[PDB]
Amino acid sequence: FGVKTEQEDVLAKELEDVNKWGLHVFRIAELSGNRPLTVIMHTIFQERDLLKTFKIPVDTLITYLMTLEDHYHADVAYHNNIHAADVVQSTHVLLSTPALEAVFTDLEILAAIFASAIHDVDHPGVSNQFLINTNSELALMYNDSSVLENHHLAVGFKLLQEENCDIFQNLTKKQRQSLRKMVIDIVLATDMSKHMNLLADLKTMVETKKVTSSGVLLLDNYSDRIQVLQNMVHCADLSNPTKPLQLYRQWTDRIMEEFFRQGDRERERGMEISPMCDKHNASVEKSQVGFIDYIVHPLWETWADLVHPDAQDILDTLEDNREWYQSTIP
Ligand SMILES: COc1ccc(C2=NN(C3CCN(C(=O)CN4C(=O)CC(C)(C)CC4=O)CC3)C(=O)[C@@H]3CC=CC[C@H]23)cc1OC
Ligand SMILES: [Mg+2]
Ligand SMILES: [Zn+2]
Repeated sequence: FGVKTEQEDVLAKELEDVNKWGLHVFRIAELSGNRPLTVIMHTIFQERDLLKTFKIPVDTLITYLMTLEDHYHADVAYHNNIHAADVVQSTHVLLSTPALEAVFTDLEILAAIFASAIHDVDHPGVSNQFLINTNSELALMYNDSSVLENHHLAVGFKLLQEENCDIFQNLTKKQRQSLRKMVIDIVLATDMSKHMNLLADLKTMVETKKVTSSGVLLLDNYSDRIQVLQNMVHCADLSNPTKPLQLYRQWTDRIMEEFFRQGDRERERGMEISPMCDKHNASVEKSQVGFIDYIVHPLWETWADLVHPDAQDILDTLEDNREWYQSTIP
């Protein structure tokens, strides 16, 4: 039969929501046999006609995607393939915002989406500080500097060398060099130690914002173009509290499981327990409200100004969720 199975039909119907904020990504993960990253990336590549544009052989794309997904750890609660798929899809929605229509080139679009897909690959489920404090091999390889983020990049690129995995094999050297630099700049910007400087620069850009005729953002140098892409993927990475609450709470459960596990390791070892990682002295709800107030809302408020009024519903959902978590603090 050259026709989908019923489970593949149910999956294809869920994937009709790929252009929407609030895609049922956990359901996609179940329906695809734990291939949310592969199926969501493929759908996006097809939808944006990236295979044709970059002459990517379909089998090579699928092989690379499965390989990349395979390098996300299934035994990690939050920083796994479902998170990668979610960041990919959220970036895909943000790239389609009316205020950015026709701003970015196909190569820049490719860069933002590919960066999103690789941005947490091979994450061990512990923080940079934990890796540094434990004298881990990763921290030694990267000289304690954006350890995880450098690692995600190195793995994401190295996997292109596996059998029939080089999705960029038909790009010119000039295209490849440009793509690579942008990908590196985007993934390194996902290190939360960079958040305050990224946000400061995004605020400066909003303050000196120029729009073209027809009211789309004018970005006429690399610094500004990459700043916007960096902040975009960073928004996607920090998008959990902006999603419908049924999704958000699953993300909260997962990050807390991950953090608590790290805290258990820190406690076993006699180390100081990192913020939000002590399961005996946690308030999950207060932690979410703090995460929103201090990190997520300042970023998304500034993004919303940049693309005004495109992100109003996202900001409203964020504010509703914040009130919900506040109302459950004992
Ligand atoms: C679903 O909820 C979460 C999803 C992801 C994260 C991540 N945590 N972090 C860091 C973010 C900054 N941080 C803070 O604790 C900052 N912060 C608060 O959020 C609340 C507070 C402790 C009361 C005061 C305050 O300053 C440390 C942890 C990461 O680095 C992860 C990797 C990349 C992006 C974000 C992700 C946290 C979530 O809820 C807490
Ligand atoms: Mg990360
Ligand atoms: Zn991430």
